[PDB]
Amino acid sequence: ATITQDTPINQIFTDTALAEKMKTVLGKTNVTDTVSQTDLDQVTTLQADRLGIKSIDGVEYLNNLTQINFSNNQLTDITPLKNLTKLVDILMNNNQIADITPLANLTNLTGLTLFNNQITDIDPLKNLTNLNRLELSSNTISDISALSGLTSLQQLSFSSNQVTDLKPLANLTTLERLDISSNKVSDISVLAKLTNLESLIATNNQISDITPLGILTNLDELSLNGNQLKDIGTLASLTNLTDLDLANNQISNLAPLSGLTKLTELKLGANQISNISPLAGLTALTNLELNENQLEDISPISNLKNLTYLTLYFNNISDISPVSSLTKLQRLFFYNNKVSDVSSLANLTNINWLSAGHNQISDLTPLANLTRITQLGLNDQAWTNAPVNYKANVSIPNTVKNVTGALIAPATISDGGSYTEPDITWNLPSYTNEVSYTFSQPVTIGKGTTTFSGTVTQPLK
Amino acid sequence: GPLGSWVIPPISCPENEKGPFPKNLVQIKSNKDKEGKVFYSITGQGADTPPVGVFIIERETGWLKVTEPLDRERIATYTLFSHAVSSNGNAVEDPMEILITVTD
Ligand SMILES: [Ca+2]
Ligand SMILES: [Cl-]
Repeated sequence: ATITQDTPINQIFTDTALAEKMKTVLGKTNVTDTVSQTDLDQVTTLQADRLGIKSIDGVEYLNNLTQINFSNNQLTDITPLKNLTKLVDILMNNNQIADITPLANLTNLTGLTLFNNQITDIDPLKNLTNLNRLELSSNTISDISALSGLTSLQQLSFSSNQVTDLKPLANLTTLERLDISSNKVSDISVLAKLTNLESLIATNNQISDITPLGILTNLDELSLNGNQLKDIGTLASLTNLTDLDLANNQISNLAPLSGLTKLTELKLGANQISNISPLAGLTALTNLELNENQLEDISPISNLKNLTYLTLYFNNISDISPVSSLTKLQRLFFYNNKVSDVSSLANLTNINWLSAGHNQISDLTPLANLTRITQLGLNDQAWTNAPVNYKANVSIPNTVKNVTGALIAPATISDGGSYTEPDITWNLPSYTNEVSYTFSQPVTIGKGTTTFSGTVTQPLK
Repeated sequence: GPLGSWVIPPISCPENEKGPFPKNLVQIKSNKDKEGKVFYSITGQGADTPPVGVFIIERETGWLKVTEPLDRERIATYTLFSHAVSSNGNAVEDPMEILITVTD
């Protein structure tokens, strides 16, 4: 397809956005200045992303195009691409593209980027055997049969579609980087064929069995976040792993992890773990996430001298002191535990994020010199004192101490009681099983600001 | 405070990464997800303003993804903000400023 005679740009390129670009691309002052076929022949690459383009009518005349970026447009029809057989690379993500038949014969393509469209039928991909990179996330694909001869593929995504059946991957032994996340995938048996896999991302699926991964010894990154994993015995064979994400599963036994000493990120939050002794030789960790488990003794963690990021929120932790070993911590999370003495945190010079809400913390003085904090949390503490004897005029000391070392005055005090530093004093006519008080005090340490708040219960005998 | 229930790892992405895209950087998390569903979004340059959509976030799961390779001698850094809402449209958190460093 070719123009004969000099022709206004705005009559080849009917799109306002695109004639504007092609005006510049071809080097012309006005969208009405004419161009000939030879002018058009010299355009071999085009970067027309993010220009609000609604049509690519006219791109057919750029017969020598090898590489195009029309990502982030409003394209639907892509029919002007049909005969551009010299195309090797297409980036066309984030359009409203439904029909990809116009791609069917673009046989020389090695890179094809189609994520965020509304594609269902990928049968037009079948003959594109030179493809080594293909991206199809965030479309509405149920059937991948059309990938079966794409035996040059190295990089492949179709995250967030509705593909259950991975059988059509069986012969793509060249694959190295695969993402199958958010599909309805239960059975990954076919992945056992993919011996060259270095990266596998399979988050938010319904995978309970990982024995297919066993011979996949070249994997260095695996993400199985949000599955139904429990037995991970298989992972002990993947000694090349450096990045392992297993959060949101049902995992309790971590011994298969012990020898995976090249790991620098491990995620294991929202599992069923009480024992982290298998973790102690993983000294190369920088990120460890252990939130939402069943932890109490976190002493194995003191070994992990390199960590800069640690999550521990929603466990059953009393003794925070192993973390004080971890001199290079920049972000620490332990909301919703049972920590009281925070004084071992004193030796965390590098801490920026300290997230310590809903624990049993009465005294902030040991955090005074943590002046690189830019994000802080300390609200909704609680504790119950050991009981004391009921007297009509019973009194207890306020123990709540701010970062300055001054006591924080109670916000409220049950049973009509009242305060004179340091003491809270009730005037109680008949036996009552318990009295209480609250506090609530805005505080900033360095540049991190929180409300330090709590409820203290006092049982009476 | 601004922390609220935010839980977010530091973000730095190598330039010239290989596909496939999008590629997960970190999962952004509000611990208010314990009271009910939280819905996640991002704003900033690289997000909703030019260059638009270099970064995206999955709105159920909080997965923050880069959608293309980066080049360090073009933009070496990016500043975004995260956002957490309930089904009701209500902020459950104060938007958090996020630094994304492009690395070697
Ligand atoms: Ca969680
Ligand atoms: Cl998690």
